[PDB]
Amino acid sequence: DILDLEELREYQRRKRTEYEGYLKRNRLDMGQWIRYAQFEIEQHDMRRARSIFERALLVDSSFIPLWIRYIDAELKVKCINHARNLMNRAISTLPRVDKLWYKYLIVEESLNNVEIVRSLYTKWCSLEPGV
RNA sequence: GUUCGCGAAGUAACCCUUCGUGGACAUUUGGUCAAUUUGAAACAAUACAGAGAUGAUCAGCAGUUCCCCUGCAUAAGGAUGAACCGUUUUACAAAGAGAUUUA
Ligand SMILES: [Mg+2]
Ligand SMILES: [Mg+2]
Ligand SMILES: [Mg+2]
Repeated sequence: DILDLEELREYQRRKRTEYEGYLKRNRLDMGQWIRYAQFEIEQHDMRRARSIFERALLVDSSFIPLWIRYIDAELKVKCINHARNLMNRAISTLPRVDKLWYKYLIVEESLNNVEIVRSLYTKWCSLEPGV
């Protein structure tokens, strides 16, 4: 299969042309955006992955699992701060959904960092969310 | 080059000519751009074939696209214009049962 950089290169170009064709015809079919992001991670190239998600959000922001996976895409590379900024834009974009708040929480508990989860629940309570 | 005027010389008798000088008249074009190979036409020819819905042979309208072509066109054609026909795993839990480890 692959020999050197140049063969990997053509194996990328071919995929990108193909997929972004299939995204070019359907702006929808979110699973396609997901899968294509996943490929983009397996190429160990993040920057493109970040973009590809961002665009995937500008298509639809009300589909959470793309939020989530665009978190875990930042964490599984063991880079946190992006998985923070993403969370500020997330809960601020969707206060009414729970899974964002809970996930940002757990991210701050497995880091043990309390000052956050204090101030955090201070907000997430202060909005009269529910029981 | 014209004209007004002055001075000088000559002709002269207030002029005809020549020289010098003052003044006025007339007053800023064009370039996005160099002259054939190396700052960009597109077809044709060769080879490979040789027309969507079906079991098969055809009429067709659409729909999406960071594809357009012909047409004056908001008409209508261009294979129903072409491309589409593919790759596909996580909001994830609850109850029960066996093996392993530990307070
Ligand atoms: Mg037509
Ligand atoms: Mg036909
Ligand atoms: Mg058509």
